[PDB]
Amino acid sequence: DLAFSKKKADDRKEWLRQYEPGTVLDPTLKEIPISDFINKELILFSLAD
Amino acid sequence: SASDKYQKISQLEHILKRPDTYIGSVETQEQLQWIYDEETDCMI
Amino acid sequence: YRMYGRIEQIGDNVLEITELPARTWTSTIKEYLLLGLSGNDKIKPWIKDMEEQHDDNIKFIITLSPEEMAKTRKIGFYERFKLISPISLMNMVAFDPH
Amino acid sequence: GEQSLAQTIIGLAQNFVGSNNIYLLLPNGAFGTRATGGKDAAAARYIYT
Amino acid sequence: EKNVTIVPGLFKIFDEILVNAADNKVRDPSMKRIDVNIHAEEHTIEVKNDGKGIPIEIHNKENIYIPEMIFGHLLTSSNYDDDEKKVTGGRNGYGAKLCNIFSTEFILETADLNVGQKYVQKWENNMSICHPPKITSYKKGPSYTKVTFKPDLTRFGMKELDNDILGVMRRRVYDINGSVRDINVYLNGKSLKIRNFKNYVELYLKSLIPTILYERINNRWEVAFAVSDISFQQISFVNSIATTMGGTHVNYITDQIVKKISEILKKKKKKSVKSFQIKNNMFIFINCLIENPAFTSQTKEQLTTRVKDFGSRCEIPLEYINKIMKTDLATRMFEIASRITNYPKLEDANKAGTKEGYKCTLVLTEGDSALSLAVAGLAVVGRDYYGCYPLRGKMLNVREASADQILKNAEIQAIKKIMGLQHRKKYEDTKSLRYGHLMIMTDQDHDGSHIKGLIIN
Amino acid sequence: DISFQQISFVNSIATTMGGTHVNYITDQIVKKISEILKKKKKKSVKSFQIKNNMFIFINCLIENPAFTSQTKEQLTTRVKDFGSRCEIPLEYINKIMK
DNA sequence: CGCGGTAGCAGTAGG
DNA sequence: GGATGACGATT
DNA sequence: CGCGGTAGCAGTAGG
DNA sequence: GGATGACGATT
Ligand SMILES: Nc1ncnc2c1ncn2[C@@H]1O[C@H](COP(=O)(O)OP(=O)(O)NP(=O)(O)O)[C@@H](O)[C@H]1O
Ligand SMILES: [Mg+2]
Repeated sequence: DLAFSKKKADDRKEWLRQYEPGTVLDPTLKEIPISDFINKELILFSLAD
Repeated sequence: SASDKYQKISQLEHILKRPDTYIGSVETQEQLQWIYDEETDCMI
Repeated sequence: YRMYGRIEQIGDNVLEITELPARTWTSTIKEYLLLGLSGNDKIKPWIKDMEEQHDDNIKFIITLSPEEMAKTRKIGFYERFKLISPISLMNMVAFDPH
Repeated sequence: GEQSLAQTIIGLAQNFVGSNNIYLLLPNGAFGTRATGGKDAAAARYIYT
Repeated sequence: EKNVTIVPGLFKIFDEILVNAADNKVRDPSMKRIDVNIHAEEHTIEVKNDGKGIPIEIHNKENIYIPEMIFGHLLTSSNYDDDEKKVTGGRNGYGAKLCNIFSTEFILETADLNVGQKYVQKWENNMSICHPPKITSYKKGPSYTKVTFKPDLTRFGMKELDNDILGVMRRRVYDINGSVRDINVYLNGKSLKIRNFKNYVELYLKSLIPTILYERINNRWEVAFAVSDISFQQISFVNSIATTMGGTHVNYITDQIVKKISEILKKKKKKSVKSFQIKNNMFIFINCLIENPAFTSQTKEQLTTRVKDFGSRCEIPLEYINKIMKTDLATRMFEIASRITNYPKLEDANKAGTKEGYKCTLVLTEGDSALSLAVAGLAVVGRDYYGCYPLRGKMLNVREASADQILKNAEIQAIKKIMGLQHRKKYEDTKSLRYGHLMIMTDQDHDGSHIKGLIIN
Repeated sequence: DISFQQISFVNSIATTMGGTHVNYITDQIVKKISEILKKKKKKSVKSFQIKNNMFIFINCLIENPAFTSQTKEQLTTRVKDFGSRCEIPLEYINKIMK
């Protein structure tokens, strides 16, 4: 909801402010927690946007 | 009372009492009808 | 900021739009005037006639009925012909040098 | 996609009132008009810059 | 739904006896049971009902027993006074007699607890033979009316009661169970099970968001809705009378649901559909009670009683409509959902088609590049006598083309409408056209020459 | 314009509600059209959509007709008892299709 | 030759 | 007072 | 991201 | 026995 709720724009501003370079999903885990997927991969997309 | 509940009427009396099945409703009716307009010489 | 085009009265019951607010495209005002000319399912027609005479500039020649002239005077010429646009500097975001 | 890039170029070139105060590229062709906000513009194989 | 062949007259005289038993529930609310026994082998039909029966008493004016009066003589009914607003089915005083008249044998049997007597009288040969009633003492027993008749099949052109007429009669008994409130109906000693009009409407479930949308609007109105397959369908009941052809009541309901839907479809998006397209995707079930109803004929298939005389109103709620909009009917309507407005790109010459239609010139352009150039040219040559339209691409070769392929090509059609063009006769003068001149703007390349060729062709 | 309309006459009787005769005519024109629309291209439309775009005028003479009531607004006489048949030609249908 | 769909934000306009 | 749409680089 | 329209010829297949 | 469609470079 932090990611896809139109109502949360500012929340996402701060969310991007928080992210730390080098924070990426583990290449070899074979188990992806959704929260991590949002804080380790999708956020990359947003940044790129 | 049982003689006032059940009535027998003549054919002439049924027509004037319940015209609908003979000539149609005797009440005014809102309708969409075709008419001849003498001014334009056509149906409308 | 507010941004105004230019509407002028060039005759009895005749207006002329020579300029629109920047970024306000000609086709928008065109559709608007066409709607005002041929009326609509939800709104009654308020424009008697409309012609386009655009050179390297905007020309709209509009003819209203006197009633619509008074009414438009009550509404405001620029306010009714969509000749006012807001500019907001409140959202100026960019990547700093770093 | 090269499409998006072509559009970026066209955007850099447009010279109708209300577009670029200083167009860094020259609109050698139908680079759109004020009539639709540059949307009229012609296809890339048409215009030059 | 099964294709059948029946004699409507036969089915009707059977309906006249049923509707009479259902009327008796309105008369005496304490009624509980209705029996319908069809002996096909003996071509005999029996309709029995408890509750208050027929008064066994000499009519003070007609000088004969009341049963003999109201079952043996035409034009005899208790529904002749309209001062009292009644919700019975009986209106004209024919249906008992109409069954008797069509029957080789007709027998009335009733028990009156007021006089403590039992009454049995038999008619024969189309109500031409009237046997004196056998009256006996009837003590410590329930009051009831039992009508048994043997249809004059020879008149109906039948040698027996075949599966088709039987299957229909039986379903007319299920109708009664559903349309009448607080009774128990039995078909040859077998309970019909259903208890209310909803139970009834659900019998059509397997044939037909749910599949059936039922509600009770008020003490006199019950409405159910389902999406129809082929066209509009209706199953209505006015006082337990199967109004198979509909009438004022059906329309009263449908005219609402169609009206409200149209506004909703239209309001949300442009182009909302014609009324008939909405109506013909509905199945409407109606069970209502109209005060002193009026019909087209004695058969009472079509109600004509104006809405304002219903003796009650049925306002279809918005909640109901929003549920109908949750069924396929909605996604169905979404599927269907001088100047020229038909063509946006078109820069129509100010004078085009007008008294100067012959002067003005329409400029066709190869591509939006050429188009842009032309519209730019308007700013030099004036709009009054010059327009322009962009040809999409290589034009359609009209010769060796089906009329349908030409009709389908939006590009040629657009041209024909902008220029005000028709094939009729041979063109003598431009005078009939929106434009009097046509100008071709092609890039000046070979393909352009081809375009010119296709235009000329 | 809006929906199916009919103006029929059975022996100079204004059958305003229609009946077996009207349906006898419409059931043909709708049937033949559907085949033509369906045959040429796939997806041909439901019967009601064809019928409700027609205006049908009918002037016919039925032998010993039968109606719903004395008012005679609706004919019920089965087609096979008409005392005559009306076969709508293909030429007629191809003109409706124009 | 040309048409169409979707994300993402801030503010304006339309009912 | 909630909804729809414009703008633009990209799928 | 994706979909659609038209010319022009020879021969095959579908009702 | 006439109609529709495939193929391909170009709008
Ligand atoms: N099983 C019954 N119990 C009580 N009353 C009855 C019964 N059957 C018939 N009647 C009465 O007998 C009269 C004549 O019946 P009928 O010929 O069917 O006239 P109707 O039902 O009132 N009018 P209609 O329904 O149009 O034929 C009616 O007024 C009834 O009230
Ligand atoms: Mg009856």
